[PDB]
Amino acid sequence: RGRKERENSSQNETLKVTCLSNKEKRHIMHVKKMNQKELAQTSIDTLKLLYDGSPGYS
Amino acid sequence: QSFDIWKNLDRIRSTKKNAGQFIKGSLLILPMRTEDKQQFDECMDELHKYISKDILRCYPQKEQKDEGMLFYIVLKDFNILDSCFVLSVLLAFQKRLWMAPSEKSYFRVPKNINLTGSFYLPKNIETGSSIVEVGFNVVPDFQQFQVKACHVSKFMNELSNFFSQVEFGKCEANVINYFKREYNRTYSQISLALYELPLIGDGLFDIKSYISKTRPIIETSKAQMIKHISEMKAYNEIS
Amino acid sequence: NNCSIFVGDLAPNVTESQLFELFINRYASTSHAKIVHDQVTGMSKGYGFVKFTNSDEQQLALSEMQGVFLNGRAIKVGPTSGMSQFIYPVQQQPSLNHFTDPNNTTVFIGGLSSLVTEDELRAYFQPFGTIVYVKIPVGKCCGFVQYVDRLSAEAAIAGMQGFPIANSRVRLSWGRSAKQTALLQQAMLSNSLQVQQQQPGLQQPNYGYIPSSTCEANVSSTMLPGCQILNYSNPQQVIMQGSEAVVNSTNAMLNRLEQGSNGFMFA
Amino acid sequence: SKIQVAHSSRLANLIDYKLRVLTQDGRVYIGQLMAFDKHMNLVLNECIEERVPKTQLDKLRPLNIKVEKRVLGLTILRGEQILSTVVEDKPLLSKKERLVRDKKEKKQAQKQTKLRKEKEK
RNA sequence: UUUAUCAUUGAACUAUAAUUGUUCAUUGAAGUCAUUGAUGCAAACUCCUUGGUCACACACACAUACGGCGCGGAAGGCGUG
Repeated sequence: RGRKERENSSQNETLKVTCLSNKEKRHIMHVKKMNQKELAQTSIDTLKLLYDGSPGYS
Repeated sequence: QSFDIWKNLDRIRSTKKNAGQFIKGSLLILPMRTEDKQQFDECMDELHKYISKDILRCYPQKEQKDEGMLFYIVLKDFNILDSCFVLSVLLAFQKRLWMAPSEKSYFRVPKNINLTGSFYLPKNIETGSSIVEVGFNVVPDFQQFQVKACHVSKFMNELSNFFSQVEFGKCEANVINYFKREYNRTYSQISLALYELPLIGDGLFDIKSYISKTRPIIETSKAQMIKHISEMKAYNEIS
Repeated sequence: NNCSIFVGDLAPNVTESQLFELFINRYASTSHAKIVHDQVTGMSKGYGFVKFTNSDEQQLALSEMQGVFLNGRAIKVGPTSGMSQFIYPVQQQPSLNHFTDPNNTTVFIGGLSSLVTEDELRAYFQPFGTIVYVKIPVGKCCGFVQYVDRLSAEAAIAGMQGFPIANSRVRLSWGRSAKQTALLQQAMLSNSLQVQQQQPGLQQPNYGYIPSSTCEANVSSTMLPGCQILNYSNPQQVIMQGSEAVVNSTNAMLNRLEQGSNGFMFA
Repeated sequence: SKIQVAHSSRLANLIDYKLRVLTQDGRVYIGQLMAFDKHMNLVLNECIEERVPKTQLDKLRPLNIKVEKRVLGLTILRGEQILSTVVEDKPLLSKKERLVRDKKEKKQAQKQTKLRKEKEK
């Protein structure tokens, strides 16, 4: 990398890294996987139950 | 400025910055109605002596009502000046029959009259005030445009400012007959709806089954209303 | 709380009375019990719901009935209700004042000059909807306008706000009735509870009535939906809406103009 | 296109190459082959079919040519209405990486046969 | 720049056609959507996948035209066991 980029980037600030333990990241990724699969399987079904008494429902 | 059409035509020819070029693929349809035909014919003959046959065309009705005629005025491939001239003449003439029956001049507009009208344009427009658009138009294909309560010079300036911003293009060939059939279909539907107005009671609603279908229901609703009045009287009572 | 328990795999000779006897009156109090039968055959499918008021008694009943002899088989009385992102929204209540009641249709009017009458104040609020009483307190420069509809109260507040009656600007808000105001004054003099009561409903659905509709006046009614069927009378009873209503209203307003041009009424 | 296609390779060696196969019409299909047969029926992954219009053909007759490209994805093309096939673009992973991948597939297949022999006992 | 259905008849009609052409309509069979459509032309902006984003130095070489005399990787040719 360039010199002036190094004098600009190493003087602005130093950010904080967050990190979690093994069981915490395992439980969070398992909840995210079940949320992704329940969003991939779901669909909006409001028009079927909202026009239920319509004369052309059958 | 003045109350003359030709002076405002000279003014709108002067300071509209080379407005002699017409619009490629341009179309306008003005459906109007007259009580009588003989007074309309002299003004239309003067208009055809002033405006050419290729630019403006006229379409009569089929004489179904026999009292109120319906005439289409189709301006095709028109310039911005001839449009203002034709709309000024027609908007003066279709209101002079009610306001000034004794003035007797088909090209001199008085001061007591305000120009207020409605004209159709095709859907393919691009605008990128007195003339406004409409919401909930009745025609499937065309857009209705409204002008209201203007003098002659304001009408000229507003029509020129409207046609200087809008961009037409690529109109369908026999769209005039399509608009004729759709207009006749829509107003025949509302004429049939007015024909359905005496046929409400006992005519075509199957009243013999509709009484028996709602005979216990209105009675139970009336009992609920009586219970509501009694419960309201018990609620407002101090005792 | 209304805790629900789902009994399953029941026998065929077990009606709702036997399930209610086995659920209620055994160290608990079951509020409701219903066995889900067939839609057209009438026979029970072997499942039933039991909803109790307390959750602890329902939990004790589910713990005691887990494996009990129910008509020759097991009871299976485990609970039905009680990590997804989608949950139904839950809310608290505004403790039922006279502002947050959707059935509250009476408008408190104030800022009067102690000069308007009751018939004139009826004439201010007459075309907004049907009305029941226009009585006002004396010496308090205020009043009460109770309608039947809530949309009529919305139209009355949206129109009549900022309208000066007798060179005096009006103040429109909500309020209770006279008996509820007397109860609030009796409970506020000792300051024990000061609790209010909700205004009763209309026992909906109501097909015949059309809201924001007034009628002052044999009847052969076709009961068609485009017209009006029933209406509340103007004091009060329930009237069938006839066809000669706009004619009677026109005769009434012409009589009102004739009697108001002379001074027989001020309203 | 400086690809330097192999000088002594055949269809068993040209597998997983981004082919540019020509047909009798000239409807050129671009995509990776993954299988063939005796009749040269070619499956094509991420395939695109490109043509030239009739108006562009006058400009093509003796510059820029606007070809019409449609996207077919994974298709399976027959060997009757095709004319010639060439190699247009090299694949992503190299020959040594495909060799290591094939050794891993052979070891996984031998492990699967040992698992079938263990489940059979 | 270019197209957006034919036929019988009625009131006139150019007319070798299954009245083709002009204005209006009744009727008859299918009746791509698309006209902000289709073709050609041309510029600018933005975003995606790929790499050795490598080791030394910011340097005066060449008519036999260029010291291909670094560690590798990708594709290929030729030769040997």
